[PDB]
Amino acid sequence: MLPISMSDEGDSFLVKDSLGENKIPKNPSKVVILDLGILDTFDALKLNDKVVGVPAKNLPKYLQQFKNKPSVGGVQQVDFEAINALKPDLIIISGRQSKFYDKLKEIAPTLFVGLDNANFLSSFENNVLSVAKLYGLEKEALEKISDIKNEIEKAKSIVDEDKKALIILTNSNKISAFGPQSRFGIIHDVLGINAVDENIKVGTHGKSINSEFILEKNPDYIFVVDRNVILGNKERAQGILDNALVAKTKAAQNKKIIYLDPEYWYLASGNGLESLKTMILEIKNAVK
Ligand SMILES: O=C(NCCCC[C@H](NC(=O)c1cccc(O)c1O)C(=O)O)c1cccc(O)c1O
Ligand SMILES: [Fe+3]
Repeated sequence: MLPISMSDEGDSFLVKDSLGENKIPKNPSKVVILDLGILDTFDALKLNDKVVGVPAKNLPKYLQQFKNKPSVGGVQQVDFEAINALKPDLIIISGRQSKFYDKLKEIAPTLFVGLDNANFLSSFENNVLSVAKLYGLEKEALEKISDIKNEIEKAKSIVDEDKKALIILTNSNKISAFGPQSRFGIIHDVLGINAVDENIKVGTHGKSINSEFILEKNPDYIFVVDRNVILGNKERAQGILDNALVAKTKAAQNKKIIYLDPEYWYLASGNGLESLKTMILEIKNAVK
């Protein structure tokens, strides 16, 4: 994935990313943000007053300080009319809104801050730094990035080299599996937790598996992202995994089936200076 590149043009930057090119003014004061992790970053960089629109339909519990910003809909149900009515000077999007890119760029310059699943930390840093550059806050952003590296090192320090993990997403009653370099890859790729299968095929919403597969892998840890919650259905991962196949795995026997908070993992707030920290601690605390 091409990183964000930025050239200083006096009162604006000429900015290039994976989706195209924009002239972005310095210090934009009317920013519509559709990536929840970058919204968390605005908070951490003390830029809350710059924000004028947020996806209130998908606003997590840890981002309720933005509850009174004007809504621009949800991460998937982008309210174009609301965005146009706000007359923003910058729109910030990630992978869920690439399909809306031309429509959004005609309203205002549109910055892409997608996380590269093959290069998580590199893309995270480039996203946070590129926002911080717009406001002259590179120093503060560097010191926060450095804190996150220290959390990563504390986390990696307690990881048991000989235990193995399987990441699953549950949707309806269906299970799908994710591996290294996936949208949840940071468990394997950044935090160094080994995988039951390093060779799982990457593909947005996953690799279809069943409880037999889980038992055959016999993971020490099962990390579960229950997409039922973000979609709103009845069926819990805890119910689907209450079977005697899964019951025999080392993870079930050691109570190391971990239900990760989907508002972080699924909504993918890994761009957040505080929300990424939270995610690292959540893994550390489950495996220490
Ligand atoms: O382009 C994406 N999805 C388009 C198809 C989704 C259609 C539809 N999705 C949702 O209802 C949905 C709602 C909120 C957040 C989501 O990630 C959703 O997939 C479904 O239920 O299958 C996408 C991109 C990056 C990451 C994702 O999770 C995506 O869903
Ligand atoms: Fe999705």
